[PDB]
Amino acid sequence: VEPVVVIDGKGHLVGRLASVVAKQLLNGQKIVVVRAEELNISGEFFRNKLKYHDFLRKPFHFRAPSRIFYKALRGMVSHKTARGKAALERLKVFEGIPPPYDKKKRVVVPQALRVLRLKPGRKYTTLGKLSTSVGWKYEDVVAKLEAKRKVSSAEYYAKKRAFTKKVASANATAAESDVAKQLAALGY
Amino acid sequence: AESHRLYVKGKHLSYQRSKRVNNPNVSLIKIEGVATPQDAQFYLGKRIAYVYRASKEVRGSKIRVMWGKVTRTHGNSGVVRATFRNNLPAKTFGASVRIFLYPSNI
Amino acid sequence: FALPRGARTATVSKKWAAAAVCEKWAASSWAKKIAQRERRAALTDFERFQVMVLRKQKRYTVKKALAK
Amino acid sequence: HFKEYQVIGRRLPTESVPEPKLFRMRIFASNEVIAKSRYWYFLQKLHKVKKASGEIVSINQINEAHPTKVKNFGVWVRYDSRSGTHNMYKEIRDVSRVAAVETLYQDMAARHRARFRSIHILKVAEIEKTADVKRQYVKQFLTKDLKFPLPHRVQKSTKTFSYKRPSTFY
Amino acid sequence: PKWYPSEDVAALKKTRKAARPQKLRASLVPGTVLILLAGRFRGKRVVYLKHLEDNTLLISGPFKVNGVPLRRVNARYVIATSTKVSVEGVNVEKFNVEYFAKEEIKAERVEDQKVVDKALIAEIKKTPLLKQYLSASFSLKNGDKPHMLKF
Amino acid sequence: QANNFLWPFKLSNPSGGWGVPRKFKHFIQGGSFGNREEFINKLVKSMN
Amino acid sequence: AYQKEYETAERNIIQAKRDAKAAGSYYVEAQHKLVFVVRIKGINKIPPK
RNA sequence: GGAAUACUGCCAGCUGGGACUGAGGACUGCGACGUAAGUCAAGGAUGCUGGCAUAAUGGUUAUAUGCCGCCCGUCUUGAAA
RNA sequence: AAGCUCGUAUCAGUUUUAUGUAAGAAUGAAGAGCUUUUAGUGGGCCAUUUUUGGUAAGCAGAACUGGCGAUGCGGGAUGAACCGAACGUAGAGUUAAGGUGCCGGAAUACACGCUCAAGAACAAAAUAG
RNA sequence: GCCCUGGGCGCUCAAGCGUGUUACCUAUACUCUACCGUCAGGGUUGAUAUGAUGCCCUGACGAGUAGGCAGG
Repeated sequence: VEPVVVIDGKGHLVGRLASVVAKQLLNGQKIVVVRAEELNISGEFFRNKLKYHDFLRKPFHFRAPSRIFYKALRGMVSHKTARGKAALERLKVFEGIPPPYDKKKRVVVPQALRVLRLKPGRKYTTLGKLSTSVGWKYEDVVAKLEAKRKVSSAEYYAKKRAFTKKVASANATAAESDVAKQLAALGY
Repeated sequence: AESHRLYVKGKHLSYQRSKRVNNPNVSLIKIEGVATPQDAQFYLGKRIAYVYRASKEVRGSKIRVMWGKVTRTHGNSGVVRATFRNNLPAKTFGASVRIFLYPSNI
Repeated sequence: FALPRGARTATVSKKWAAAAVCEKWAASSWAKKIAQRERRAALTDFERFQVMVLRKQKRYTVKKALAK
Repeated sequence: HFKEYQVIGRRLPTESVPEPKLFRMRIFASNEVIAKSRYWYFLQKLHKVKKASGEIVSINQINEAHPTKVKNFGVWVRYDSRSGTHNMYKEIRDVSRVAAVETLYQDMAARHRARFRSIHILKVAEIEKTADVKRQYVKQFLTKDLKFPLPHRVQKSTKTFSYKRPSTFY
Repeated sequence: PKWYPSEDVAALKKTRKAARPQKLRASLVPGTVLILLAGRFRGKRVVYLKHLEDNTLLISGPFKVNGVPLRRVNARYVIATSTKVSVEGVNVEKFNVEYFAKEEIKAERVEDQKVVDKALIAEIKKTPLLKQYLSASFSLKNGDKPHMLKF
Repeated sequence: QANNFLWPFKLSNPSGGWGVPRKFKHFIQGGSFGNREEFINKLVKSMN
Repeated sequence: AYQKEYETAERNIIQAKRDAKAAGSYYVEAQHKLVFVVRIKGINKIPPK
């Protein structure tokens, strides 16, 4: 339905998000993933640092959270095939929200959120912490310039809220009229 | 008018197939806004067309079209099986297809 | 609304009538949204065209109320 | 779903033994055939009578008198486990006997990994007076003006993409 | 006719298939507004005038409102709306299957179209927005569900 | 004589399936074979 | 005649059951004398007998 | 006290939507409609419409796409080897 | 393969009753017998279960019926000892084992509890009643 | 009873475990239809509106090493 979909990785499970993205873009849907560093994995820090060195001690290994997510997505797609290679060309993963994706709406997957999937009172791991612990050196800059992203975007939202205030006032003053009642009668 | 569309958009997923055996004669088509067999029941019998651009000139256009028909529902997520006079090239997996409204029953 | 534990059908209906539950439900925005969704689902094509025309007319004045 | 079936038999009355004991028991099953099979199995296990030496006099479904009244039922459960057999007693709060026995079977299959074959329902007795219930988890739902919340609801979304970032509030 | 068969091709058997009149769906009623799904006038809104003996439907735009003239159309390529005009005032007896035989437009056809339009416009204008509604071409929009839309 | 005159019935698979996940078990224990006195009619109608 | 016989037989069976219930006794239904059999397994690996 | 409803089964009850199939080749027969003439869904598709001779369509081959396919014959042996 | 008779009362890897072979018993084929001769066949692998019996052990020795010999096809990551099912060329339809987060076609189905760690015969002996 | 001690990608109100109720995918498996052949039966002329060595109707069947038979 959407020519390009931007998915906010924060608060989502790596496995569920990877599976849903693989299924979606295997059907030709273009998907973009942002804020991968904020992606979460179930379980406390231990047993999440583990199971990574286990396969590491075997090739080339990538420490960036985006590369980890791609590897998770890569194994869920029939790579080495033209369809698999073509499907993987419709995927983009970045840390934070670099432009121009910062100026566009970002969606989430209800069936992949940690809150809706993980039972309360259970420890969970975050991709950023694991990446830093396994040698990632860009967490500091990622956080620093993500905080700046919220800066002045709060101001943009405030301006939008102010504009919508005037829009609502204009609607209300024109409301209750004959045309307004006619529209409300037809569910609009 | 802004939009000239008179058909429901859909995506071609893959042919009906087993683990190691596939049946190209029967294609699976996903219909936008359809997620249950009951909803897909309305689309049964409707003509489905696939539109793609060609490199060489044709009999009065530059677009070539492959027509098909809906046969039966598939799965539980609203997937529907479609049949065409000429089977799809298997390269359209994930491509966009046009599900027309005729023949109508309303 | 108030209701004794284990109230039978007659008592439940009596309490429902006394508490004006139906009146409260209609006032809630949730019931209004449900009714609006049902009306939109039941909208006819000609009704949809009328809605479009009325929306255009209303916007013609809404856009003039602002900017001045 | 399950149903309650009353089954009787008098071991094929013969000469010198007219009008036998006419064994009676209330079997629980999903159909008449299963009820008859379980009745035969119980008769063989607990009595000196076999299927080939018996006759089902009658079988009629018994529905709960008040399928709307909330009641508490005491069950004297007897079942076979990995070692010998152990009698068990449990209290289940349910509107109807069928639901109570179904929940008991589910609990046995969950907390004991026992199945219908090894589970015998000796007797189910209704309890209505307070202070007669013994299990704490059943007394938990007998306090006056009991009210509890349902935090962290998990309402499902049909569409795979949501722009609302849904909240779990209730 | 008179030539003896120079090669004895076997004759066909007595086929037991008697022709029967088309049983149109109840939704199709005269005076109903129709939406064309294909053809030259695809997407146009049309008025249902009369049923023809060749399983086609005699329809009119009317021609004056949207330019669609009197033409034959198949019921399977048409969606019947719930809005119906009083077509009783339009004389449709003249139109028949042989009328549309294709053997610069014939003058008689233009006269018949004008006569039909004159009668139909009076009823069309009898209700608000009917002229504008018929002048608007129907089209789908994002999020539209034809299996849910109540036509 | 009547039974032998009729050719053995050639029945198709049930329209709604066999229901139970595994057919090769006694009907009294959630299977598909055995004594299904009352349900035999439904099984035949589904297969027919 | 066959339809009448079937209707009378079913009505008589139901009436007898109801009378037995009312009379405080037990009615032993006549044992079924006809059973249909359907093959559920394939030809392969079927034991000889 | 009485309605129902819940559930099982019956309808030689009614009414649609979707997919494949058109096999036989002048009448012999079993049936229905109708007082009769005649008709019929009754031992296998009938009628209409739409495109066509710088045709319509079909065919050969290179690549490509979704899936499958251990290198051929012989002998060892109960087997793969 | 060929000749006679008979389609008849001729049989059965089926069942039950009687004698501790009979049935004017059930079911299916009526397609069987009587003589002459004519290719190939005397390779076996494994579960049981007869048993000879067991102490570092092992199975030495066997043996009773069965799966395969020459056997495709679907599932089991692959497999000869597993499950279904055995084969003319295609269409429609319904299923088996096996599955339904992706690879892979299908419910991130419904309901009850269990477990933070894997979990999806051998190092075994120490949350409800 | 369970948890730690004695196919890959992946998952934890599981996408793990036991049981319970429904929706669906398919094999050469089964129902019907379309066609090739084998078998069995039957129809056939005071001659056939195509070789009685012809033209047909009906039902089932169709795996396979050595070996046997038949048609090209």
